[PDB]
Amino acid sequence: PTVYALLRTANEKHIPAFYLWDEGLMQYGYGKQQVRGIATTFDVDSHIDSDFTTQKDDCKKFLQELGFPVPQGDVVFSLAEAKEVAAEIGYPVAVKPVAGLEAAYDRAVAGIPLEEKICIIVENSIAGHDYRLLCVNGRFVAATERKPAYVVGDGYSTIAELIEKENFSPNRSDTPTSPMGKIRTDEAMHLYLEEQGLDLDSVIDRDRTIYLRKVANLSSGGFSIDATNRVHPDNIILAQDIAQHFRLTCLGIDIITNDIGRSWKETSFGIIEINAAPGVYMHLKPAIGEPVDVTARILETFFETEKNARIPIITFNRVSIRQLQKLSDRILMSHPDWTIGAVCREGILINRSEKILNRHYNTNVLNLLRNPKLDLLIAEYDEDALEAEGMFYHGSNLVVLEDPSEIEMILTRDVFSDSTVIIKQGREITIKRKGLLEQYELEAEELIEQVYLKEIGTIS
Amino acid sequence: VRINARTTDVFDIFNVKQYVGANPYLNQAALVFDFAFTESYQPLPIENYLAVVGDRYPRLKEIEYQSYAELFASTVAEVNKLEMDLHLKGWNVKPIEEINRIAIESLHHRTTKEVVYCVWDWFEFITQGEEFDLSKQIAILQQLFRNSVYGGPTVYALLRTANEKHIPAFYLWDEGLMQYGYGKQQVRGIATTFDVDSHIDSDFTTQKDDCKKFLQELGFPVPQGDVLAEAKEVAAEIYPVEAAYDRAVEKICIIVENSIAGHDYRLLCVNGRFVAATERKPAYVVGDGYSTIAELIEKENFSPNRSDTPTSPMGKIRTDEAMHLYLEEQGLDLDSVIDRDRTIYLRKVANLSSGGFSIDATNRVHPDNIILAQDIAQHFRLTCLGIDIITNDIGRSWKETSFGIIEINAAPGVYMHLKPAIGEPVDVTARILETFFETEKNARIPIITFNRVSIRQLQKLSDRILMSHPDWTIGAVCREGILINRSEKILNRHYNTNVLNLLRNPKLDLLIAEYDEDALEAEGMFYHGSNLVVLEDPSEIEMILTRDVFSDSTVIIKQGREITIKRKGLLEQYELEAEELIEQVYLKEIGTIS
Amino acid sequence: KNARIPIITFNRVSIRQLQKLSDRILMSHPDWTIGAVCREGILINRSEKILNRHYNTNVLNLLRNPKLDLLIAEYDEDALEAEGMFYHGSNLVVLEDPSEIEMILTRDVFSDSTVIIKQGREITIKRKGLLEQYELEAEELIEQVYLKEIGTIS
Repeated sequence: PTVYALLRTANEKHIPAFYLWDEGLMQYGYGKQQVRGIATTFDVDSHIDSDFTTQKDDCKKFLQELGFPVPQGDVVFSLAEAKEVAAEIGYPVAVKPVAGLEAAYDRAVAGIPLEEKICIIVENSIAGHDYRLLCVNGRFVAATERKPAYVVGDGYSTIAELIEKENFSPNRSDTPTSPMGKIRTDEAMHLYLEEQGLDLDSVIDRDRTIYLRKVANLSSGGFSIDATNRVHPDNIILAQDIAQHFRLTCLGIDIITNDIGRSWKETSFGIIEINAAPGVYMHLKPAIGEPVDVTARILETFFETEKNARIPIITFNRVSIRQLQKLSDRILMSHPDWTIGAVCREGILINRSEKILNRHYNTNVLNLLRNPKLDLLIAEYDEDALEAEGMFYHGSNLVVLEDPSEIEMILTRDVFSDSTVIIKQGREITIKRKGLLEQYELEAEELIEQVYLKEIGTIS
Repeated sequence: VRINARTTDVFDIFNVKQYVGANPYLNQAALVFDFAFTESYQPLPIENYLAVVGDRYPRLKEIEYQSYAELFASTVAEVNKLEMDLHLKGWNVKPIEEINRIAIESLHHRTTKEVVYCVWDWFEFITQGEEFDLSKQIAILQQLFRNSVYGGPTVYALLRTANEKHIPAFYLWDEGLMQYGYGKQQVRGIATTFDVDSHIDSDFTTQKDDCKKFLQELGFPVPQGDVLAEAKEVAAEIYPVEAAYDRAVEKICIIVENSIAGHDYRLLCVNGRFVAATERKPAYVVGDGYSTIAELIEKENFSPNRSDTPTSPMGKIRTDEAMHLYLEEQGLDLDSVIDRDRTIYLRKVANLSSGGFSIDATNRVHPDNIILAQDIAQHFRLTCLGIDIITNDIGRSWKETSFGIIEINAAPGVYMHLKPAIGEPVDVTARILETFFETEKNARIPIITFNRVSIRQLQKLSDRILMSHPDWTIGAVCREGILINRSEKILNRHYNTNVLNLLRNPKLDLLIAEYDEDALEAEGMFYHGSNLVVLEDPSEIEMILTRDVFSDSTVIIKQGREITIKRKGLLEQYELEAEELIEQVYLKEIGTIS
Repeated sequence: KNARIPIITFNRVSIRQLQKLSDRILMSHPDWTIGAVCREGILINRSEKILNRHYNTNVLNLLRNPKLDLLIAEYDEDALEAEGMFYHGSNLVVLEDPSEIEMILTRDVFSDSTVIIKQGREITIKRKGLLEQYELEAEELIEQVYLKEIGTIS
């Protein structure tokens, strides 16, 4: 769901993109403008910070030192009492637990301690809602409120029958197009239905509404609503301050508060956790509200225009290694600090050196477009290569043809408005440059090298 | 208490305090105490003390000591190095009233406290009793230091290099990292990992087989195996090298069709360049006395296998013989004897822990292998890369010799290249630090220090500065507020943590701070140096702020109506024309544009 | 970007402030020609011209000039309710105690423009997507805030 949105946005902006097997990554730029990543994690994201995000009870102290509103509780390995803290701190109004009065206190399943030792913290931030904030490149972008399911019916109906009737509603029908989904049940529903309702036997007296699960689950018939335009400036500044401290591209923040329209210094406010690789699908296709294009922001972080994602390319249809060495040496005289890559049917060279040629063609060109230091590509595509699989890149800045056949002429189809084309047939030379055409004849004992050695100056 | 202190002891020490950064007594962080006499008994003359303390270290007799306090301070300073040539050398004594206040430079405070206690106990035994065993305590102290946050070979090497290069560095708790800069020019990391290393490359480097496929598809020499039913050279048969195999039986890497060799080498790459290489050699045992058993080995254990000393060629030789089978393949009893027949090798896998050693091989590698390593390096966004190879001979090209690549590691230990058993040392931390910083100039930001100031003056000054550079970020802190540019933030109860929070900010361009007498006496400071100092009615203490300046600095002092300005050690003095504020003095002296 | 020039938008301003602003701009680009229009008069650089009865034709006359390099315009509530703006988008927006209607002046901006809003003693600034907010000193003027933001148009 998130990969395809990035692919569509890239296609709209004319940015290359291709998949790298044996690594499970996607690449966007060609030679040294490249960016590799998967979903919303990219290669510029740091290791230390991403690791530190997952360590709870240490982000809490870090956010508490520079004064930010966080709950007031502590870790527990006694799994016994230490109920002193429940009081050291105000009272256990509803002090909650989890890992990863003093009676239904941890008697509520005791959190079913699942592995060595961890539980409780305060719950003073028992203000009502759940909000998600997204930051890209340290700037506030989009916000969303999470809301769980509800039912509304009467005596004439039963919980299960009404749930089945609503599950057949056209808006909730299960398709990729529909935002919502099929309503499902689980142990949490039964756990929450002990207060006043009955398991599939209650009789709903009037319009009084039920919420079913407490914590919303977007897969199990929960939904979300857009809230981007109703956020106070103070909360925005707080989010920016939090997000400027990490070396990550996208950051997600979970907030619980009473009213999102008033300052955090006037109401009940609480920061729950921070996430490193957030899912951004809920912001693109909300249940009710307007969509926000976040993938455009993500891509504009790296590439301002299409020219910022390409390198110069030269393509032949028949060439030899000695000519390649001559051309590379001539180019290096004006740009001594570049890195040039050349490939043909006889060998592959990287700046006056010889490498090993792969058995399968069309893979050496892929290896040259993955090198993160390349500045210029020189490639050859004869008729057999074009009939086997086709070209690998798109467009070129210089095309040189020497006695082409019927198929090879297709190499002139994909060019820009500023490229140069050279064709030689017998003793006749045809040149197209900036939309202007020229034609003349060579003398005897002449070579085609002298024609393009002077034209090579334009790629600079 | 001193568990042993009892009955009598001439001397007494009390009131220990810890100072971070510059303090009234010493320039660096220090530990401070107060020394006195009990006066109940008369201590021995200095003649006896000296010679006894003048033995273990001849450097003590170099300088005169005068009173007892200087002798005690010098003794503590010399013992503090723990016989490891640490860069800690600093002490000071000041006589106040009848007492003497002594401060000594420290990096780990607990270690220095223990050193002081031990020296006091040694001193007190020079009369009553007359005996001591310092060697039993020094080992304990060394282990305690090595088990600390600051204790570590790579960590301390980086600390020493930073101190030599004059680069600030301090430890960040909560997170648990180390920082080497101020504001925008900063870098954080632990050991050899840094914050500019990619999250994807590190995870990829641990996949083993996928790295093998990736390296193979670029034309590199790697083993050709594939990763029981059939599956045992069904068609895995090339140069084959079943009951024995099954009883002998890492993740099913079946494998080694192509070649094999003996010698294992490790290459280290920093910032896509080649620096240093090392050969690993296992333990061997020989010499004429007959049944080596644990003998020629615990005689070998005699001249430098001084495992105990943390500075020694190599440790000791221990067994856990699991390679007994190995030797059993060669055929000998654990216990029988031989003479001058070969070398024998206790462990097949060279484990530098139990007896294996390291040999320098930097200046005898073929340039072709250097090119190959550099080409492999420049495909990941890491800063330090380690490559393991198996070669028949490292001195020739890899095309004409058997060669192989087995492992690539992202966080290599660089201790081997610093302290080789045989060969010359090679410095690797200097390259690491030169990767990020070039001089000491580009690791610091402009800092302004005040003596007493309020919020409104700070806002006026920050606005005045912003009129010149509109895009900067400016941080200001005082006794009742903290500001970024023009906005207000929350103030922490512990005063010194606010400066830390401001220095952790990755966008700061300029710092403005104020230190009064109470804060300066409680905890010294957090930063070192200044670019502009302003004093208004300074006290006796609140002038030590002039000791830490650079050659190009500006100092302004206002004493009564008199004003004094010092620029590059040029003094100009004036008197106030009338009742005027000091802000007019420095509002026109903003010359940090450079 | 080859078909546009920089534009600055106010909602209330006088001829005394326009001359100071243009004079400040001319110190770094001595050879430019700048045009400013408001309800009290119309200026080219430092000189005075004739003002038309129909307000929206002055902007057209300025945009037809074959030498202009920068435009400064004011659009209050009555002008917006009469016929609407004449150009599209702006690079810098200044608002001082705006109404309900005038807030729409912040709707059509680019991704690197600057917006300044003043309400009472409160100043709010948005710059390159980053927000900032603070308070004045009960004696300062708005001119001290935007005089240092003119570096972006350059």
